[PDB]
Amino acid sequence: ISSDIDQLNPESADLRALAKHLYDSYIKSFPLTKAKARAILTGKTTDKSPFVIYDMNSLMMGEDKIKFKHITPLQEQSKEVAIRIFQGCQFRSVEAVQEITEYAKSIPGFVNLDLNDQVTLLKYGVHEIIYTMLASLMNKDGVLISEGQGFMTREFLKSLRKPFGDFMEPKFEFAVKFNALELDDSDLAIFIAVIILSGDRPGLLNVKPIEDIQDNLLQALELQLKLNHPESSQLFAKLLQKMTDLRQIVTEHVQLLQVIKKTETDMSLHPLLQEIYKDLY
Amino acid sequence: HKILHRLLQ
Ligand SMILES: */C(=C(/C#N)C(=O)N[C@@H]1CCC[C@@H]1OCc1cccc(CNC(=O)c2ccc(CN3CCN(C)CC3)cc2)c1)C(C)(C)C
Repeated sequence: ISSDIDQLNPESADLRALAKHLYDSYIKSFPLTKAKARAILTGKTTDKSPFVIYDMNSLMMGEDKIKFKHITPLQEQSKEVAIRIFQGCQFRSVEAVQEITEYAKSIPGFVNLDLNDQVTLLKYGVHEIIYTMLASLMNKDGVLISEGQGFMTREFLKSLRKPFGDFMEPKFEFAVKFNALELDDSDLAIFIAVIILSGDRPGLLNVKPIEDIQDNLLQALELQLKLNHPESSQLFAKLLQKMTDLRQIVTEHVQLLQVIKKTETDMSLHPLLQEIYKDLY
Repeated sequence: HKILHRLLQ
């Protein structure tokens, strides 16, 4: 019963190790850190400034004259302005999944779960995680693109044709509120992990082992936020509510991809994105 | 769900 009455939470030292372990994976796993993205956006960098796309002239100069590491699919370059821009986004999404999946392996005891459970977790998780990481690349003016090489204005994106004009505003709406929390990469590392390990995911065979890890990570994250953001109390709470907004972005995202599947034969969804969106909400 | 469980290997 003295053993039974060890209902207490694990020691901070073990949690900090978990925090650090997760962080390293995160740094290794991903190309762009917030710390990095911020350097570019605030201009505190000797790194080449990024090319601002605010209209068609800018866009065309970018496509024509500026060197980009991330490009619109070569086949798709023939297309209407609104298609190309978005096709290029779609391509960078494909990579993000690979990166994200790699990161999840790093989570202590992710692979020790059932693969029917463990694959489901990613199916629902990835876009929530992508939108979370995208916000590091955004401000009210627009979004960083192609590993910081370009910057594309929010208002330009709203000047695109329907339904693409309204496509990105809900992410911008979210990114300005999320970025107001003033999180950093070490906080984000754990928070991403928390997103993946959810017992609410549909079609999960073994919720109990998952709920136990998430609890582990929520404990880890809560302490990390306590240590890292003393000024903001209930950041843990405020941050956990953003998971709601992430969901809502992702559901609306899919519902707009229905329009795209019905509206254009020439917008072709990648086999992987198609797999993930298949039988999703 | 074939591409995903490939990447989980
Ligand atoms: C990008 C969005 C659109 N439409 C967008 O974000 N779409 C998706 C929403 C959910 C997944 C997709 O985002 C994936 C993603 C992951 C990480 C980083 C990014 C940032 N975007 C880019 O880096 C990027 C890369 C290439 C291009 C194509 N352009 C290259 C420059 N010149 C030649 C013009 C074409 C765009 C963006 C995305 C936009 C709002 C930017 C359209």
